[PDB]
Amino acid sequence: MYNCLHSFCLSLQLEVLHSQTLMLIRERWGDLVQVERYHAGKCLSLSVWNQQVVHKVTIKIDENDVSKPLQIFHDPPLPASDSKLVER
Amino acid sequence: PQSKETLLQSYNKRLKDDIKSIMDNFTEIIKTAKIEDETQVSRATQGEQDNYEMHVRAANIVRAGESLMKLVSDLKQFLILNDFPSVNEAIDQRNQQLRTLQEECDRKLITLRDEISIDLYELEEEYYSSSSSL
Amino acid sequence: TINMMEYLLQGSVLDHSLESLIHRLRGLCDNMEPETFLDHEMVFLLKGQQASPFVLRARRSMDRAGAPWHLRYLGQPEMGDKNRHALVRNCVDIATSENLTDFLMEMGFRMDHEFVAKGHLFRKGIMKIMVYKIFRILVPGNTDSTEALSLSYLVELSVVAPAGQDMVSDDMKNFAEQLKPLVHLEKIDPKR
Amino acid sequence: LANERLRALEDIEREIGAILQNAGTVILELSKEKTNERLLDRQAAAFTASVQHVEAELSAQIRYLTQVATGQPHEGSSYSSRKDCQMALKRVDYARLKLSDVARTCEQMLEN
Amino acid sequence: MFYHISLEHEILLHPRYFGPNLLNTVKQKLFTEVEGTCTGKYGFVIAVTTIDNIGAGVIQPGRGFVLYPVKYKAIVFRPFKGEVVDAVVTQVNKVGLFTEIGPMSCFISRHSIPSEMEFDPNSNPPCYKTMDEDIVIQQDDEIRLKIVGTRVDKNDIFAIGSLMDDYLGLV
Amino acid sequence: SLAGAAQILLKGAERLTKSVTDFNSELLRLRQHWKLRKVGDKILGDLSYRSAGSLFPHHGTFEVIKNPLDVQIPSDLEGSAYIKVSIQKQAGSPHWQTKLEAAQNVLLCKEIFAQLSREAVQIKSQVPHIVVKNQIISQPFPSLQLSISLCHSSNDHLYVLEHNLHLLIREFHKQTLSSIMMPHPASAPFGHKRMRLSGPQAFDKNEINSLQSSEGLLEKIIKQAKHIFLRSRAAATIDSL
Amino acid sequence: ESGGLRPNKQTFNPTDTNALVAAVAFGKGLS
Repeated sequence: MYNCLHSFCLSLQLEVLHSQTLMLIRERWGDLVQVERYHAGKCLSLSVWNQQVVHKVTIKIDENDVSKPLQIFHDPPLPASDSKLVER
Repeated sequence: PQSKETLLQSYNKRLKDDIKSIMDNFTEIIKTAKIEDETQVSRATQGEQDNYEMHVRAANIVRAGESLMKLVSDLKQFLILNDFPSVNEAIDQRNQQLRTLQEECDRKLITLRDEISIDLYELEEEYYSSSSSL
Repeated sequence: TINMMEYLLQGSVLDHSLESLIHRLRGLCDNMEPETFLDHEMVFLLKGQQASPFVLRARRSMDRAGAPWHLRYLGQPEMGDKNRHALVRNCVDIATSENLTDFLMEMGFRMDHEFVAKGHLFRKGIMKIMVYKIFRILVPGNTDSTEALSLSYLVELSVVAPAGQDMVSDDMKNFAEQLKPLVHLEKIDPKR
Repeated sequence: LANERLRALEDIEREIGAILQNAGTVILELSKEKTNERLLDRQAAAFTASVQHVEAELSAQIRYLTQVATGQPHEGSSYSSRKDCQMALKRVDYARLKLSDVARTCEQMLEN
Repeated sequence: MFYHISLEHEILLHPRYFGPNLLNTVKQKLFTEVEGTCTGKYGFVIAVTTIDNIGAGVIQPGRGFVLYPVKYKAIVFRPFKGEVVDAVVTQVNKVGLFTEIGPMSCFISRHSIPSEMEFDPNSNPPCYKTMDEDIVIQQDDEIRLKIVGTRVDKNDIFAIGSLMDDYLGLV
Repeated sequence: SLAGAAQILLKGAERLTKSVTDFNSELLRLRQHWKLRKVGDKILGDLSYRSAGSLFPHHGTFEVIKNPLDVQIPSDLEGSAYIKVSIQKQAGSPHWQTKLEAAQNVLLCKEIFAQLSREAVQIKSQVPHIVVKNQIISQPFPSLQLSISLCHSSNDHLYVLEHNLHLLIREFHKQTLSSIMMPHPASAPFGHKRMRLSGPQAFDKNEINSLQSSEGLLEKIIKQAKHIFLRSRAAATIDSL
Repeated sequence: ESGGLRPNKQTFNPTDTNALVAAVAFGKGLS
């Protein structure tokens, strides 16, 4: 029951974040942020600081996580260790 | 124009069907009530049947009158929602009220500004010339 | 430059009902106070070796001070499809300085007929509806005295489209349909 | 527009009248002693006339509608003037507030 | 007559429409062309109540398009020869009478009009009236006309109105 | 049987007379102030400035229901909203009238903040801004921090810049719906008046570019804020002196 | 006895239309 509920709510959160990203692309940002790859229930890649005027931000769900907490992954750069900023 | 022709046709059909129906339902009540000779069916059936029939036709007439009232109200709403010339005249009239209000407010504010500015000038000529000298 | 085609639908309103049409147009059109323009137009024709004389229409706004004369060329009708239900003509619109009359006469264009048009202008999107009463002008040169060509007023719906894509006529037909009970705006061929 | 108001009033009145007439006529129909003979005929005539009148009025008012039942919802609004006036009133209120505050400070000065 | 029948129609779907929502795209597209077009064999088509089934898509070699045979249920209206149908008069003219039956429009020639009937040019609204005024036909009136025959062109059907048959015209 | 019939008839008629002798009057009054239209049986109205030339893709259609009548506001236009502009030195009316005025005000504040946030993100400007969710932060002078925030209640502040924001977006609407676009010569096509005058009364590059200028609500607001700060600074300096 | 007509006040005259357009295009009644 916990595994099914967790998978469902995490996929719903992925969908909500994807809708928020497309809404931001539509109105305010306007090509200043892009969607590289979006896999429903697997990962969603957002690219900022484009080459015109690249980096990606992947938000994924892994079946069930017990040994390691499931957080977000900044895949391309792997940002440096900034104690205050990387935590936020 | 097509869509205006269709709206007119629908309202007119509502009204025509309506006068015809109220008159015909009254006619059916009178084709009836007329205590005619009975046979075979028997009053025990004829009587109750006739009573029920009269009740139902009365209800029908009342419903047709209610529909007439509804259509009248609809026409009234249409003549206030989008008559067109009256609506244009009303928009022009509200523009008038708003404009006069704005004018009055503007004049008031300008006069206020002038008087306050004169007071400010007096105070600027004072405070600056004060001996004091901490 | 791309060419500018003018889509035109022309219809007439008798004077008695002018008030009803004015109120109606104000409601459907964008909420702008009516223009109430007055203008004088003289058409110049060039009698060259080719039989057809080039016709250039020169317009001066008497009512609006400090506004330039407008010179326009109107092409032959390009109407083809019955579905379009519009008159299509090539049009070039050029604002000109006051010394327009002299330049045209020296060039060789000859003044032919002059009319004075007075009426109201209203607009919805690109569409412009002009309602005006044409007045004949008598005496060789002047605008002081005019006689009415007709009791009725011509109503013309005109769009100066860029000539890119189409369906411009469809929008015009829909708008014309609303005024159709009040006045039948239709494409009337200039011939007879 | 009072014309439309009067029309509606007349309509309602006539309708109510006709249904009262019908009620009375059917009540006299069940009546064992219908004393209102000529009176009853007069009532029938009146009811018929009323219905005819209602019908005519309705048709004429429908045309009055369809003369300008343009279907078009009408664009022209007073939103511009209204918004402008609202802005002006708010500005005057702000000015009044500032004036009152300055007056209060001056009062304070006097209070010593 | 209003007849609810199943039609066999084909859809040419551009590949750009492939991907998500391809099946309802065909359903959505089907309504675009079927509605607004008529055919003599089936008459005017009003609406598609439902889609019975969706067929397999066949590509056309070289073209790249797809062929979807779709079975759908729709109501159609077709005039039949020698039948009487209620009609509405649109415009009244001396030459003939123009009447509209929904999508279908019918023209009545002056010859088909009864001999005793005559055009009323003097009256501001064009109309036909008799000497005794027993029966009057005017624009936007209910009349019944007998269809002499069904004739079609450019996906449009318009027949002739015959008033010779008994119990026809306004009442 | 006729007794029953008569009874029913009388009851109904008298019921109609009891419903006859102010929904109608209410609806009439609601029309003069707020534009209305007829669709189906759910009569709607306009609650947007689209008549006054606003290019905001939002349907301002408020419903009218019999409950002597009630106005149904579109969802997300409810509550009260007011834009707040602040400088930090770091870094009577009818029932439905109040509801419809508040929802229209919320719509205009959303229009303003959409304009401001888009101009902050996309238009390249000196000393760029940060738009987080509902808050724009700019640094016009290096010791100065200006903050524009859309406070949506959903049930230090300078009023002058908020009021000027409303008037700026109001002039930006009225530029489209202007009478300057009307051509008094009937033959003349359309467009601005001085752009017509540019032809015969020959204009240079500078007048042509001054008639058709590109800037933005954000740019103008920042300029105004900077001027205010400078004035305040000079005043304080002279006072100390 | 539902009478017959009620409003036949024609808004536009087609002859007028023809005349006006004719003048505007060629120039009848202007030279």
